[PDB]
Amino acid sequence: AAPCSCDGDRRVDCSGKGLTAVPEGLSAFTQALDISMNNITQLPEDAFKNFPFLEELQLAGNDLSFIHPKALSGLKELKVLTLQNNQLKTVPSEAIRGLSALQSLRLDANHITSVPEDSFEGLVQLRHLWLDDNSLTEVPVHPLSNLPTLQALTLALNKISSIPDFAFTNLSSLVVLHLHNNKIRSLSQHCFDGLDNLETLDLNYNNLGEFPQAIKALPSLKELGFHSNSISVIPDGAFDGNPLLRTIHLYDNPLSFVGNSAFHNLSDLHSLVIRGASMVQQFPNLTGTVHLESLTLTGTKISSIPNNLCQEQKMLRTLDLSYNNIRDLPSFNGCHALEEISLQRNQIYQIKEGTFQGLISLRILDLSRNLIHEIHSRAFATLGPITNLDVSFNELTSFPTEGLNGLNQLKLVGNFKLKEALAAKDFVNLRSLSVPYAYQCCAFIHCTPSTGAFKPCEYLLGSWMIRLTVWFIFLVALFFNLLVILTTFASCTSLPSSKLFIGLISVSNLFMGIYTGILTFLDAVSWGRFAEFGIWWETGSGCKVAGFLAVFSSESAIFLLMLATVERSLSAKDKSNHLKQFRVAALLAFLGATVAGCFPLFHRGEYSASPLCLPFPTGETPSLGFTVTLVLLNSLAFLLMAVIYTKLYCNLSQSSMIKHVAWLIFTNCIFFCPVAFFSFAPLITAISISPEIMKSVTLIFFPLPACLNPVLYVFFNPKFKEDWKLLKRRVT
Amino acid sequence: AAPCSCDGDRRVDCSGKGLTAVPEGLSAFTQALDISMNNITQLPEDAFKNFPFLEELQLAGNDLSFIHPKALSGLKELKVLTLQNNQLKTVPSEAIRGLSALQSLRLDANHITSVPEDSFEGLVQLRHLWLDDNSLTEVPVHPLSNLPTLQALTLALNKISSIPDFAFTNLSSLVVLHLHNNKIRSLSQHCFDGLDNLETLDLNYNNLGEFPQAIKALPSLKELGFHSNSISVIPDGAFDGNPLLRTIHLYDNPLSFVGNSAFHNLSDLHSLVIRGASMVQQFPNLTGTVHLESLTLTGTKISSIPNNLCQEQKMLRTLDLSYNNIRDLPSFNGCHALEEISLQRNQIYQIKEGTFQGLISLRILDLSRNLIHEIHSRAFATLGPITNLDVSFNELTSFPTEGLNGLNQLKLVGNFKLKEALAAKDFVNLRSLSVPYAYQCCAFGAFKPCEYLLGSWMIRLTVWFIFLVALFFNLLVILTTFASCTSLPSSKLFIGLISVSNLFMGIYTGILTFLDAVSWGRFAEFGIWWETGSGCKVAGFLAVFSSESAIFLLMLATVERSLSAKDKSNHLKQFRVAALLAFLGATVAGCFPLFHRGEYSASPLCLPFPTGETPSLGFTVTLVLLNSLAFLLMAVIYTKLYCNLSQSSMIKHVAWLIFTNCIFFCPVAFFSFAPLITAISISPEIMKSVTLIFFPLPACLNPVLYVFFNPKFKEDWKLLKRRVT
Amino acid sequence: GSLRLSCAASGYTYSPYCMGWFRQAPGKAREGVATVDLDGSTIYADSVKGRFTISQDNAKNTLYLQMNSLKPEDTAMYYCASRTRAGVTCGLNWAIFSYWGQGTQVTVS
Amino acid sequence: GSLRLSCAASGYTYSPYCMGWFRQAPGKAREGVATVDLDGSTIYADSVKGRFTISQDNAKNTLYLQMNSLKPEDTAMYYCASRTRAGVTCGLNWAIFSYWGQGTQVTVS
Amino acid sequence: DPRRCMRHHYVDSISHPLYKCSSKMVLLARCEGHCSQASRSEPLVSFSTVLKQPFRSSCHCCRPQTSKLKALRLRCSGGMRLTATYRYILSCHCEECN
Amino acid sequence: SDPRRCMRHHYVDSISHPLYKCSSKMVLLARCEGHCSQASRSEPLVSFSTVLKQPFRSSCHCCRPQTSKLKALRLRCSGMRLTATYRYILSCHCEECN
Repeated sequence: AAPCSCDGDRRVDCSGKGLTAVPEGLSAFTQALDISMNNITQLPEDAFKNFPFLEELQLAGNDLSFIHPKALSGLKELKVLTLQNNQLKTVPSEAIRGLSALQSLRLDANHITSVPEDSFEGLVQLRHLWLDDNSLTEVPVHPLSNLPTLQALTLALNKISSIPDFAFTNLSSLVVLHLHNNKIRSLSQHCFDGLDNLETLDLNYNNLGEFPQAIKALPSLKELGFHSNSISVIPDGAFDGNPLLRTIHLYDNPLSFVGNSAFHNLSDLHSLVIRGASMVQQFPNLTGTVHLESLTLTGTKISSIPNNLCQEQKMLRTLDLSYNNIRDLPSFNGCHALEEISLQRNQIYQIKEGTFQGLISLRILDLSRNLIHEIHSRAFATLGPITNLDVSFNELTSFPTEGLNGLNQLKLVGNFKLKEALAAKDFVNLRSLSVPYAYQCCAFIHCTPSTGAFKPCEYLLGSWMIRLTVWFIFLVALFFNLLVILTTFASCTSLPSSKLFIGLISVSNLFMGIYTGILTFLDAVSWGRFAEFGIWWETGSGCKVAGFLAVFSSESAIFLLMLATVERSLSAKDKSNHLKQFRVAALLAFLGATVAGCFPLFHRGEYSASPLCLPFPTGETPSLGFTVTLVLLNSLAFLLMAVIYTKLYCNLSQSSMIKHVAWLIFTNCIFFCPVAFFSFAPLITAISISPEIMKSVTLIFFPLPACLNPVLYVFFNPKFKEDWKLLKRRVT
Repeated sequence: AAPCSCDGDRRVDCSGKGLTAVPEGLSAFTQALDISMNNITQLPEDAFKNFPFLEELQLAGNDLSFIHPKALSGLKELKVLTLQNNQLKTVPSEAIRGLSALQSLRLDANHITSVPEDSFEGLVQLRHLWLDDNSLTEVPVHPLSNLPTLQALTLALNKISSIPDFAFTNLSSLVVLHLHNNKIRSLSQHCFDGLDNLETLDLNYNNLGEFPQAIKALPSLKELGFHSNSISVIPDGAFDGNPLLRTIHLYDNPLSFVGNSAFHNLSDLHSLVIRGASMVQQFPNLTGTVHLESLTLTGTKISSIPNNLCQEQKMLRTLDLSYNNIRDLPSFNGCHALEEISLQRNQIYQIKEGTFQGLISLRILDLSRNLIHEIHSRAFATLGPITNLDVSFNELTSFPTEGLNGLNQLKLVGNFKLKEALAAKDFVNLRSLSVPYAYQCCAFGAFKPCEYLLGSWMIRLTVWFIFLVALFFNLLVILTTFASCTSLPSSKLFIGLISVSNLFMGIYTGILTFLDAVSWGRFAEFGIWWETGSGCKVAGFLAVFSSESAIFLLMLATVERSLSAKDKSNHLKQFRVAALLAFLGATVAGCFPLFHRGEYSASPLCLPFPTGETPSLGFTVTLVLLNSLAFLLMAVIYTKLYCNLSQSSMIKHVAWLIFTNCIFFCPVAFFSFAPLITAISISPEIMKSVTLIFFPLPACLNPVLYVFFNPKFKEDWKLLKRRVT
Repeated sequence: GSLRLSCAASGYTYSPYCMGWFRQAPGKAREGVATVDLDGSTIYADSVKGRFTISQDNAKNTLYLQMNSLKPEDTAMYYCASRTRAGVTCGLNWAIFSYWGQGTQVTVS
Repeated sequence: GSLRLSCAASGYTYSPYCMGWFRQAPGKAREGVATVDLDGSTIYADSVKGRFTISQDNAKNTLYLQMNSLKPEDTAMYYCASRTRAGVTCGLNWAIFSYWGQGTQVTVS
Repeated sequence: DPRRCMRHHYVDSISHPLYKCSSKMVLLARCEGHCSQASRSEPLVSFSTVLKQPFRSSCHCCRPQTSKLKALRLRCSGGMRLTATYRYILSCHCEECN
Repeated sequence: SDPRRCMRHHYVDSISHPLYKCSSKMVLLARCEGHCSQASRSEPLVSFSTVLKQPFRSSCHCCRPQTSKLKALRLRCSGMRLTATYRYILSCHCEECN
């Protein structure tokens, strides 16, 4: 009849109805009542006279702050009583003493600060008690003394500081005890005395500075947890008095040294996780314990694994031994249940074929950051299914393929000196692979090092038009440079400054011509097979030599242009006639070019970035400093060149032959501008270029100045024909 | 260790292993043993000393013929013992008396003929006993007296003749009793005395001549069966002492009169089936019984159904009331559980709309062989789903369609006078229907198509052309012959008679063409109207008369030619008499199909020989035989002119006409005998077209063959032209 | 043949209720030959009606069965059987007898 | 105001173990005002340390609480509470007292 | 009557299997007892050649009749919180298992 | 042993079908019934997933046949006939219901 709901099986629910007092008019025969989420501030004297047959009473969240001592009188049959989330500042000592048949009492989530001495007296049948999320400052020893029949006590989230001796002496029937999230600092010697039936003990999030010696008085422990504490040592035989332990939580502590036989004779332990125990030297002497499923030791100084590991631990499934100083590996035969093996960041230096022999149910193997120097061919043959296998950052000259046809994810990152390549005919199921060197994945599954259009496995160039243009440019440049050099050298015993500069430029173009010829020959050799050659080029000195030659040719061309501009400026400003100075400048141009080339040689990994050997490959150059400085100097030289040439530009000496020189300088500057700007593309994200297109553009820009200059000189200088005719006398 | 099998739960099986003696070496702790299908002839004294803990022993089919009295000694724990299909000529009295704990004893399939008086003595714990398929001659009263704890006794397939008083007096705990397939003839008054706990009693296949009065002593009966007996009467209140009866089997007996209140106050009866109780007049006064699911009364003289039938029997599901003389029907409202209703072969004469109103779960309705004269339109509307509905062989002028859209199978066979047709727009779910009249299913062949009489354009055009030509030629020939002169020569008279006779066939063809034109695209509706109407019969009679007249004229011409070639008689009066008698013969032939019924109505064409064998086999065959035989006389007469091939003046045209007529007649005449000679088969449409074309040809041809081949035709035309001038 | 088929009861002497002679062909059933009860009433088989004769010496329990002019069908093994209590009618039924003898062989050629 | 907040115990006369005065603001919890035990030891609330004074006349069970110079915060309903048995320490805890009075109102304006 | 189908209150500790989280003590209920109706199994006689579940079966089991879905909030590392769900049984009854 | 325990009883009935008339027979169907000694239990299961599956773990033992035989009866009728088939039980054992 009340505004709240009802139930057929003698149950009444009135949660969240906003009641201020207990509901009236309900049936006298009521077995359960719920008044939880109403706003009731007090229970009067005669509150529950109309419900003599109550068995369950709920008042959680009522904002209850007063209980009359006679309010609960007459509820002799009451069995469950909940009062959490109210504002009871203290335990209701007088109110609840009449509940003879009470079995469950919830008082958590309150602001309890004091417990009267005579509290809980007369509660013979009490079996469960909540006191969590209160402001208690010490264990209520005497109030608990009146509860011999208690089965589950929890005192979490309080401000307990220390537990005195014989605190729970009379609670012989207790089987669950929670004490986490307290500020406990010290445990007395006999604090847990008489808790012979305790099965779970929780001590997480406390401030224990030393391991609790009291747990030696617990003979029936099954679960123990003391993580998030400040414990640093588990001296020896700490769990000697707990043969039945199954689960231990100790994985968040400043652990530094756990005893050699700390975990010893624990025949029912399941998981053993120790992290950061630096001072540990030997393997834990965990004899007797033969029921392990996970064994994790990290951050220690363990130098060896015992041979008897899983011939004893036949149930072992996960074995993590990362970090540490494991140098040798004992044969893992008998490890039939091993699913995951982790040995990363160790001193393992080889895997003989007898190491991983005999394992069937293996699933993941980790060997990263080790010093593995060699693996025998059949070392991986014996194992069954494999899904992961990491050998990243080791010294593997060779890597066998037999027995890894079932492999799924493979990681060899950083395995430099692993030159000889893999093949897809054995590795069939992979779709995850990352390899050292470069373009090892041209045969292959999503490959991490996929760099298509940069170092294709098919051929260096690929485009027929690009290859034909490169070959034609190389041949024309070679012929023109040879003819010009021969003519300049045979012209006379003495060469005018302009003639010397022209001869120097023609000689310098020879470097670029040779580089282009070498690139064309490599592409021809790599036609349809470039991939295999690729690494050979990158690892081999050929690519570095080609890149250095290209850089030197560019520097020599820049130096020759600068020398010509300086001579023109001196002529237009003065005459100096410093032939010795001109020779010195010509000689020092070679020194500057050599310095520029050695700049990429002092650094490592510069020329190997791409098969083209270009100083500015796709993406930002790791050697940002020198790479940017060279381009900046090359661009800035144009400012001086323009300042010098302005005198002739305003009148557009150029009277004899300067016309060809100016055109050559302009063409060289224009060709240099695109390639130079491409090096700064990574900084300016607004500009993006496709890999193949960028590669072709760079290749075409590089040869053009050498392809052009001889033609612009001979084809635009009548002095060329004059010298040819004069030197023809040597032929006759 | 024995050659036979074993079991984990202390059980041993050795069936069918061909053992001659009990197997040795078995475990002393054996709880069950099976030796059934071995060939053992005797059990020695010390047979079962090695199995003190036996609980189940099986020996069925061992061909066992001797048991030592000490053989079963020591088996105090035995509980189950089977000995069926052996050759134990008598019950083993001495052998089995030591089995204190015995609970089940099987002795059926033996040749037992005698039971010692002291048999079964000491079997305190016995609860089940088999004695079937034996040669017992009387109930073993005293041997059974020693079994107060028996719970199931069966004595079937024996030769029991009579049961004495107090036969089962001490078997107060018996709850099952089988006595079927015996030769029992009489039951004494108190034979079943003391069987206060009996629940099933079987008396099938016996020779009871009168209902057993002893069953009044059974207060806990639940199942009773006395079928295949010779019981003829259930006098009154026979089951008065059996309130708890549920199932009664009485459906194979010479039942003649069951009491009016024979089945009365039986509150738990389920099925009530009575067949052949002729003398029954009123409905069974089955008050109190309100748990019926099936009620079947057939072969009786019940003249009415009580109105309170299923307002009382709310659980009734099947109600069969076939045969009998039910004249009126009480409203079946309240029959919510009726799935099947059967009322075939009754005197029901109408179904007013309030009869079948209110039924929901109806599924099948049967009303065949009744005399239903009318059904109101909405009589079928109120019922829900319907799957079957038979109204075959009644006098239904009209049949409503409302409420039968869910109908599946429908049967109106023999509902003649049900002229107006159904339609597929209401009857949508039917795929099973048979209707009176003919071709009523053209809406849902090749003989009476619903589209048109002819259908083929070429056939219709040929028929129209032939009809017009024959009409014109016959009219011209008749006019010329009549105007030729006040006196006509014998040949001229015969020609005029033939031309007049052709008029009948011409008119028949014209009528058929007109009917086809009217029936173009709508023949179906007209079809019945033609068959029921006098039109089809008249057309058939006219065709038969025309054929007979043509045959008579040909015969007269042949007789005149034979007389001329053999003599001259010059019997002009005789010729006139023969011409007159030809019409009488044709009328007799036509009336032959008129005395019989259903002849002309067989097909819309009215042809005397439609598809299939003619029901009037005698006259139909006789007419064709006479028509064919006339050709023999015609050929015999004409042979005189044939040998010289009187024909000198004009006989050439007559001979050709006779030959053409004979040739046309031959195919149609032979088609009438096709049913007898199965070697010949003809398609329906093809046969119909062939018959239609053959019928008009002689009339289409003869006038042309006369005028076109007789210069006398032109001579007479020119002579009579003077009348025009 | 003047074949005396004697018997002897060694258990108890006072007149048993019924004593019979039976015969068995090889492998077939036991069918009766003769029976005699306490009063001296006698029964024989149909095939045995005239040829044999059952006698008795009650004071000594020596019970003879005399056979003469044996038919060739009379080859069998013969059993002497007895019964003590009176709760049955005397007859040639093998199922009523309580004590059975080891029998003997009579081969008529 | 010279406000004498008297009390009276009518059940039993012999000195109860502890008797206190408490107060309640409308709708909030019961917090103590003063307590006195059998020996005469006295406890007060911090807000009550000086203004009030708890007294007692043990022979008559008339237990007064004297208030003077009442603060405006002192508007509440005051309850006189008692306890009989000695199994607790005296203090301003509402959960130890066994008998509670109907209280009265003191509205300080 | 301990043999009757009743409800028994028992306390269990709930902790997330692997996350850094704080265990919580919860009160649960458990139907417990012996059904008064005997379990039974009868052979079935079938006149059709098809396959049938050969035995009729009756098996009364003390199982819950009413349930109330409830959930609890745990506190975990980094201040993240997660919710776990369970059903609180209020009454029990014998019912046909099949 | 305790009589209430599951034991194989023997009960005798008859078989017949109205579709085709026959002559019934006596058949000894074994029956299996009793009370399993172990108590019946049902507990809630705590889950951390968004939606629960199978809320209640349960265990309720009833005795059911372990071995049985496809016995066949020549039930002669009318003269046509049929071959009845039934699952003759031989043993009892408690077994988990689900």
